[PDB]
Amino acid sequence: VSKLSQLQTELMAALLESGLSKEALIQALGE
Amino acid sequence: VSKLSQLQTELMAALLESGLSKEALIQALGE
Amino acid sequence: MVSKLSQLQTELMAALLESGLSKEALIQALGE
Amino acid sequence: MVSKLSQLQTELMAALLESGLSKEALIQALGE
Repeated sequence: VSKLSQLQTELMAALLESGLSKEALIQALGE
Repeated sequence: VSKLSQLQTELMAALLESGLSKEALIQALGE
Repeated sequence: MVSKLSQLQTELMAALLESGLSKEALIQALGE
Repeated sequence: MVSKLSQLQTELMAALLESGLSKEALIQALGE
């Protein structure tokens, strides 16, 4: 999880910065 | 956005499959 | 034999390539 | 000059490398 957790976290941050919408997030939460 | 949207979507899907938690998602929603 | 981390790496690279990642970027990465 | 897509590509590659992406994986990607 270290490397995995770090990858997930940095990916999420980049995604948000790229403009990932609240709608995408909400959809993700429903999965 | 095509390529960008497609990248975001596929990245999210992979993230979820890797075990991205509800807690991470919720944190993301608060940003 | 394939961990969650490896699988995520694989999928991420695939998505990167599809998005148009260039050979140059790949070359630079190799130089790291 | 750097689009959101390019920037995301850059950050994703950086994160991939940090996670331990191998040279072999990079070689294979180049062969695509």
